[PDB]
Amino acid sequence: NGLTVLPPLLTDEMIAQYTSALLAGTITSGWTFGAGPALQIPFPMQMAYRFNGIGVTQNVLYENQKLIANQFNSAIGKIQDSLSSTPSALGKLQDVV
Amino acid sequence: LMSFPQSAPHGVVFLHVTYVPAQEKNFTTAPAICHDGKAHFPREGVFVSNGTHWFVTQRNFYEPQIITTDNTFVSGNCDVVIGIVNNTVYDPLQPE
Repeated sequence: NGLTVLPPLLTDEMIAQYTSALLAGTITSGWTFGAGPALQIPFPMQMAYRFNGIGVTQNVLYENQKLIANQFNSAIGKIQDSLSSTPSALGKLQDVV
Repeated sequence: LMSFPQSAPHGVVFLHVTYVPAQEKNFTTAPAICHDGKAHFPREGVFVSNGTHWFVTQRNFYEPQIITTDNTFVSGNCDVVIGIVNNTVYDPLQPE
């Protein structure tokens, strides 16, 4: 009846590659990859910069890096479990479709 | 840094002046320095190493300075921070 859906320009693979590039830049350069050249920096130092930015001294991280990494891993696991169990997590995109 | 507005027909043009770093160099970094049995952390900056010596410089510019007591603070011992290195800390009171 004439109703035709057109495919998008950027495929899912290109969006995934863009997301992976953003993630790699964030984990290997902090915030310097967006403002200019990708300056390499260790992640336990990017976290220290973030803590200094939020108003916390870097010795807290340099003393509880193990606990912070464990909490981050547990949070990622809980987020994955919630996305696997709760079907209404992505309700906005499904409602749009 | 700053922006300058410009008038345009049915619009506006901003001249955004931005700070873009360039000419980066690789250096060896350390999270803390252990001189008097206790760890030292920079107040503003980051530890850098040219291969033989250690210095403290800001994050957005390379300005090597001697690791003095005024540029770092003491917090905890050395057997807690992972990756801490051994380097001397200059004290301005001793020579004076």
